[PDB]
Amino acid sequence: YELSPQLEELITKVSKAHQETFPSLCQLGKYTTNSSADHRVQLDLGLWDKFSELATKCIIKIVEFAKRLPGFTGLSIADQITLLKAACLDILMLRICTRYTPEQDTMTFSDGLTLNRTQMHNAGFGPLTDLVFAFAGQLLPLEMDDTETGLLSAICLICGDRMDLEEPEKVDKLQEPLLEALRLYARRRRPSQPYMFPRMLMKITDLRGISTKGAERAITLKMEIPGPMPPLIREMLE
Ligand SMILES: O=C(O)c1ccc2cc(-c3ccc(O)c([C@]45C[C@H]6C[C@H](C[C@H](C6)C4)C5)c3)ccc2c1
Repeated sequence: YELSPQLEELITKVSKAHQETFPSLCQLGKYTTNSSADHRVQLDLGLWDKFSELATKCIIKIVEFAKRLPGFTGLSIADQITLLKAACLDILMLRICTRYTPEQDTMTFSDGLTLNRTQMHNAGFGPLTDLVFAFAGQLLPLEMDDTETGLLSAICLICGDRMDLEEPEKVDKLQEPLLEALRLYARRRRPSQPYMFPRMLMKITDLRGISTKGAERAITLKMEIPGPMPPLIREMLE
């Protein structure tokens, strides 16, 4: 016993918020491009234009997802912004990792655009490509479903340990039921895999590491593009 209708409602609210701001790989009509498909180059300007537009669109969806999380809009507008700026890269990574097709070694974006590893390199990832693909491959054995990805994204976002929070205690209190919800959900879905909940939480460390490497890549990439990065990407990286 000790089940809670409030905790069940939180699981569904978070899963739906994620699913409604992020299509599943199976619901997308994949399409390709022949742009710099067979050889790595410093930067393909055509691919960067399409990729950075897809990144802007996903940052907007991440903000929509956040505003749907119970209690998020109850935090001060400064803390809402602080939390989004701090976790957006972590969430973009979790999201693109669910869009990895190992057989074809491709990533699929929300309009269905499917890029191979060389194309992901040429679109802007550059020296970060292989690490991102390695991260996606190591997330695959966890076999997380949409609810679990949604809950883990909400846990990364609602984090009281981010710098410059006005009400970190309030953020910590809001994160507590998200952790309870993920543990309850994960254990009930796969009771024969009790290590799944701590494996998901331990992934946050490598997710932060790959986000730090993302920020490092934005520095060098800036020197390669002809103009400034899209404004919402700049909001994320400041
Ligand atoms: O359509 C989608 O469903 C979708 C999902 C996940 C995404 C994830 C990224 C995404 C994920 C991790 C990243 O490190 C980045 C970058 C960080 C900085 C340095 C590079 C150029 C840009 C600045 C973007 C790489 C973008 C980009 C676009 C994405 C689009």
